[PDB]
Amino acid sequence: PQITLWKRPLVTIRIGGQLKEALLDTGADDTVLEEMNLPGKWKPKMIGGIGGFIKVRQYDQIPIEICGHKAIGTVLVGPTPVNIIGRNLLTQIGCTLNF
Amino acid sequence: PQITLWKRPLVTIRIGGQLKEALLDTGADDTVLEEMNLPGKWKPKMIGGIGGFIKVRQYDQIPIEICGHKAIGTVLVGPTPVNIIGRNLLTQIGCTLNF
Ligand SMILES: CC[C@H](C)CN(C[C@@H](O)[C@H](Cc1ccccc1)NC(=O)O[C@H]1CO[C@H]2OCC[C@H]21)S(=O)(=O)c1ccc2c(c1)OCO2
Repeated sequence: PQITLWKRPLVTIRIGGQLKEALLDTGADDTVLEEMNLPGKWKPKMIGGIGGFIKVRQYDQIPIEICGHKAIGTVLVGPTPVNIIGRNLLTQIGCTLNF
Repeated sequence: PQITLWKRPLVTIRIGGQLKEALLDTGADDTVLEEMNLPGKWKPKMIGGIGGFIKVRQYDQIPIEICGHKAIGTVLVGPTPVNIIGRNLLTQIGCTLNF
């Protein structure tokens, strides 16, 4: 597909067995999802943005489907205001910026 | 160009006659640049990111050339971790996401 940027590039993703709306975010190195009680082992991490840092839980090798395209990789879970699909998964679903 | 996302999508911009490196950030509504001087009136504004809210200076109708493509629009100056080009200017240069 082609997604214009007149509005926030929000798409439907599936992780665990929840459907969520998430931003396709070229400015995000990593994928950061809103607080959810995901099973499995995790490691603590801090990530920084506008305003400062938040504490997140890093889970590895988590399958996520992004608009019907399969991906699997690291997801960070924490008190973000929005679900963010970062470059780690965007490359996996074949996503490019074009102008 | 077509820009893949295995690396951060950093580009050279020209603003106020100066060259800077900035991040094409589809997850950003607004364009936010690190502390710098720009001419003309600005107004105090606050914006929120992943880590909380910051104070910025809002400059309106500012020319910026992004990777050779002209935009003229709102630029926010403040304590962002990195220069970010957001959707207000990405739309002007005809940037879309494609997968
Ligand atoms: C360091 C470069 C960016 C500022 C990083 N941010 C991704 C942004 O796309 C972020 C994504 C975002 C979007 C909404 C809320 C919070 C975060 N947008 C953002 O802060 O935009 C602000 C400017 O425009 C405004 O519109 C949206 C918020 C404002 S981030 O969310 O803090 C972020 C995401 C994944 C990360 C990360 C930081 O560090 C490692 O992995």
